[PDB]
Amino acid sequence: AQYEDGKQYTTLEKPVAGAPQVLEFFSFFCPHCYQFEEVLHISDNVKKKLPEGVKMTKYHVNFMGGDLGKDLTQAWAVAMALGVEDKVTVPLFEGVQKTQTIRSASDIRDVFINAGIKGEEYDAAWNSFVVKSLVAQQEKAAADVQLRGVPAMFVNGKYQLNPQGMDTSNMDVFVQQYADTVKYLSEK
Repeated sequence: AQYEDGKQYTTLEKPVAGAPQVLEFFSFFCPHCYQFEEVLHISDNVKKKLPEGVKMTKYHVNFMGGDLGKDLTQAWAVAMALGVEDKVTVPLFEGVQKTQTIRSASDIRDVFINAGIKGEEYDAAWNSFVVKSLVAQQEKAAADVQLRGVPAMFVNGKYQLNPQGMDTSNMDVFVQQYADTVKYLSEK
């Protein structure tokens, strides 16, 4: 077949009931994630090919970068609660991997301030139970799939993308193969 289990994707032994349709995991410490966001724009090209009625979810993980890793998962909860993902993703990636100006929670906070979220608004979010539950959701979803590596994408809680088995000679071709694979899996 043209799409083979074990080739462009793998099947979960232990399928995850009720999971989001397209579920993506990343870390601001993760170098392929930087690439996926800044150079390849994976999330975006997947969206552009997904059917109608299919929502896309993206979660941060704790297992990279120790304490800062966890702060970042809480900051991403804040970003999701306020709907400001599109305004903080690039500066968080660049602050962590390019400029190395993010070394503490206060430095994470600065990124939001500079992006125009009000201090007051950020700190209230940071400390809110709605954000605590959003952190729990991120952790649970990673836990439900035994996640030890990022970037990762799961379709309908049963299929996991396998980019290792795709040509990387041309970046554009890679992205389309990736998005086309998500679409195929979505229709499965």
